[PDB]
Amino acid sequence: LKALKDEKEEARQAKITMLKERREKKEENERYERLAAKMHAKKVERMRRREKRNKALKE
Amino acid sequence: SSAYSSRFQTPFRRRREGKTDYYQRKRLVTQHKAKYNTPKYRLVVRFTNKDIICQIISSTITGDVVLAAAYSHELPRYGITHGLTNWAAAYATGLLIARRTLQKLGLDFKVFLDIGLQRTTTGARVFGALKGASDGGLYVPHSENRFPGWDFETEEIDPELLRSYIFGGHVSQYMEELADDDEERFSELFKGYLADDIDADSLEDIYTSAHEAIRADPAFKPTEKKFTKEQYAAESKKYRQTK
Amino acid sequence: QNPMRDLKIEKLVLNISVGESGDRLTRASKVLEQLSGQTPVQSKARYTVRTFGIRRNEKIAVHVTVRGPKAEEILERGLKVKEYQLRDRNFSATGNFGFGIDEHIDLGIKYDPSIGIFGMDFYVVMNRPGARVTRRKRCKGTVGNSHKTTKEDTVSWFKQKYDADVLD
Amino acid sequence: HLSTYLKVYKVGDIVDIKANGSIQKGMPHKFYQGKTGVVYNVTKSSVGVIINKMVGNRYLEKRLNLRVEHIKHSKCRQEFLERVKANAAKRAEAKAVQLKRQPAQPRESRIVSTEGNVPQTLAP
RNA sequence: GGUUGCGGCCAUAUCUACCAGAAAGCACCGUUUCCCGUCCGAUCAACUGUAGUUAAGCUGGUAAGAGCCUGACCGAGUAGUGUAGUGGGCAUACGCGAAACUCAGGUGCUGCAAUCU
RNA sequence: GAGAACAGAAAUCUCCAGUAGAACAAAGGGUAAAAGCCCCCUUGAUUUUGAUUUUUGUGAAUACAAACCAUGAAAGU
Repeated sequence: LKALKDEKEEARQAKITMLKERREKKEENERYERLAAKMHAKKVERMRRREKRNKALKE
Repeated sequence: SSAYSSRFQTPFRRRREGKTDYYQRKRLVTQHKAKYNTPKYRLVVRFTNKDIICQIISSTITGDVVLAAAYSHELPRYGITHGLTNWAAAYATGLLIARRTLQKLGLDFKVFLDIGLQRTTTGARVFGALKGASDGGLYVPHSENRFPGWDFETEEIDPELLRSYIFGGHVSQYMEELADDDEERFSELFKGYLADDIDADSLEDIYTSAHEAIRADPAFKPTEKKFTKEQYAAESKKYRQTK
Repeated sequence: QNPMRDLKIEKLVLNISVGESGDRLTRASKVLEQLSGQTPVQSKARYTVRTFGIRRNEKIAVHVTVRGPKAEEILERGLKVKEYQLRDRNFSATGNFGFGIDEHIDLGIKYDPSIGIFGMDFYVVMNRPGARVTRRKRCKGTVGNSHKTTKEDTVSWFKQKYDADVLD
Repeated sequence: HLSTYLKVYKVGDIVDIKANGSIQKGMPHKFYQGKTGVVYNVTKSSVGVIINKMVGNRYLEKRLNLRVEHIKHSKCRQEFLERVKANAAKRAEAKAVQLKRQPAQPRESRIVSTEGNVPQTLAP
């Protein structure tokens, strides 16, 4: 019994680990892209602050 | 990116290529529709390099249909090898398709011009084809405004000027000026014309030529079609990829 | 190999951004007009700034565009002022390049204190045959990657004709 | 969608109302949506449609005009007409039946074989 | 079979990267007296297809790619839900019955006319 | 985003990306060779005859024909 259940659960754990590895690679590069975009956005809104720019009227 | 691609909304294929304008197309094709079938006929003129196209189209959910179609490559049979894309040549093609359609309907009807994407300008070859067709006798609505020689400074028109344009007067006077001023550009731009040694009165007579010829037989003497379907197909499949 | 994939000059735009609007603009007007042969274009201000000392719709610059042999002729007579020595920069990513000159009198035109002195910015756009696909109306498209201009190709063309240097 | 204009609508035809957001003109009738009415007259620009609207406990008759963009042909009577034509054919064949419809009947006797399908016994 | 023109359905067609395209055409491309318009024959207008090019565009294949579409004895007869009971302290009985996700597969199909080794 | 003398985060110029993230009387629908900006011409925001929905009172919007008109080469509006 201990022989049988451990190869079956081991194969299933292999499937689990492949799923997890894949999802984490994808979300990792996604997170890197979003983080660089966030930093770029922060840097541009840093210099836009020097502009007076009442956003309302039309100037 | 993924989100931008997903939220993207593609236009129609015929629009993604710069080929049609549905804004104009609906105003054309849409009928009164109190009258039910009443198919609306439109003459479609198109200019590519080296060749002109003039067709008469009805459109339907099958997608459309071509009852009559002519091109400028037919005019060598009618008496002109040269200048197929010019104003007079498109005028001749329009007269050709008009007499053709009037022959097939047997009357000697009402067709609406399609401009395409070409700009509406005074002295345009689309309006030359218009005048050819109206020549032919199909009643198309139009105004004398956009024919060439329309003095923009007032509401008048000189018929002799567009008569000269029909006969090919601008190309002829440019030939004369470039000839008696130079021969480099002349030999470059008029090699066939130079080998032929054609006149101004000459070329007007040739256009009269071709006019009477299309009035004689507009019945679409078709091409000879050497090397029938399977030859073309197999030779093209030699160079067509496959998965 | 390059039978048609060459790198001709397309056009040069010469621009004069003035601190003030008026007869100074008209004089810069006249300068570019006499340099080109044709009539230039007056550009207004987009919005008010109040630190550069201007306001909306104030006619604060004048510029002109030139195409043809005239463009590269004027380009060479202007680059004589910069004595054929640009920088690693002054070349865009997409394959264009420009510079700026003070004392416009350093190309042919004399002092003439009638009017004064102006500086101007040259910018020069490069291409090959086939740019019409993104400029026409019917049939509009875009150009492939292999045929795209680039800083490297332009810099090589420049270390070639005009026989210049990069200076860093 | 240009196929929403090459659509003949003769007096008598039945159509559903489903107005699309893409045309601000003639957006009709907030609750006339997914409701069916036959066409009484047609002009340019236009089609007539009548609907039996109930108020209290009587069906009164509301006639209306709509742009062609919102209306749509109804497939309500497809099986009705198919069955009518098939009934004509079957009546001709009889003249040479239960052409009426019938609900799902109890399935009849049959035989189930065991050639390669031996029954597989099992448990929870 | 290839291509051009007009279209229908509107990503199975779109995006990204690379490659191939005999012939046909299409396209870049050559010129600016007139019709015309441009700050600027770059666009638009006109002329000859002559000087010349498949480089580009366009067409087609390719990617354990993105997306888009289809299907699943995929999820699952699960969740949820209508009805009954002196059933327990949520199951049972007769019934109805999903979706997301996951997995797999695919990557434009066509109408009219004309034309080509 | 890259790039150009004075000129910098914002003055003017050029190129690339950019399904709308802009504008159309502030988190929303609809609109991209437009329903947006600029340009050309006009002032149909005009009279007569009836029809429909909102609503018995009107008004509002809606389609519908005849005329005078504008517009575009035209379809048509």
